[PDB]
Amino acid sequence: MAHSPPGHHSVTGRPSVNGLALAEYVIYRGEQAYPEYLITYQIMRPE
Amino acid sequence: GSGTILIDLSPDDKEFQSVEEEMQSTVREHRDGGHAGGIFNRYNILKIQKVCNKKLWERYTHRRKEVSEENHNHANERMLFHGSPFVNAIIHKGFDERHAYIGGMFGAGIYFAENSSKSNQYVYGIGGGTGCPVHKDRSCYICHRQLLFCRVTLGKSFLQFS
Ligand SMILES: CC(C)(C)c1ccc(-c2nc3c(NC(=O)[C@H](O)CO)cccc3c(=O)[nH]2)cc1
Ligand SMILES: [Zn+2]
Repeated sequence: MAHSPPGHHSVTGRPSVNGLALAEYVIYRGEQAYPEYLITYQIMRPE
Repeated sequence: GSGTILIDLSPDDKEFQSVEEEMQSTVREHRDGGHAGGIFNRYNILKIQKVCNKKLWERYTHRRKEVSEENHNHANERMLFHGSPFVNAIIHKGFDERHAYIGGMFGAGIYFAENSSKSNQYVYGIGGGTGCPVHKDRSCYICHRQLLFCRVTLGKSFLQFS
């Protein structure tokens, strides 16, 4: 486990090139997330 | 006996429906053409369960208050997706450093996505691993998959352009 950047609690990875992409995030303490919903699914073949 | 119970939600539940909506509406195409996580535009949602665990919840809210008070009373709390082969450990034991990616872009931490289809790429491991256990198919349309939709405290987030 690394440490957050000093004086920070996480890192936002901003989408830079991909126009349609949304952000990705990183935390360095597992206590900063709680798993609220467990989702069971299938990907669907396009028609 | 981990303390964790899973409450099954009904498809009629307002709470099932808004979670499903967030799952479906944040699907996107990926620059690998579907290589890690498969080729799809939408999901078949089969089940949504609430994860209830009093210890892990108190562990989360205790850290939230720490972060909040270090950031003008602003936890910066989001709902984000997490896909991992360890989802079953995570829901029973909670998140810790075994769920961090030591080799990640932004360091050895735990990664979450706003795009459900992005988390979908790590359901079977780094890069989609070898795909589903049964068919070894990263684009399996048969085998059931699981994602977590999680409550995340970001606090003061370091902005990284990329
Ligand atoms: C190493 C083990 C424990 C197998 C692992 C690795 C990655 C993920 C995982 N990674 C994500 C991610 N990761 C990256 O963008 C790059 O891997 C960083 O270099 C971005 C967005 C979302 C996720 C996400 O939901 N899960 C889960 C587990
Ligand atoms: Zn399969």
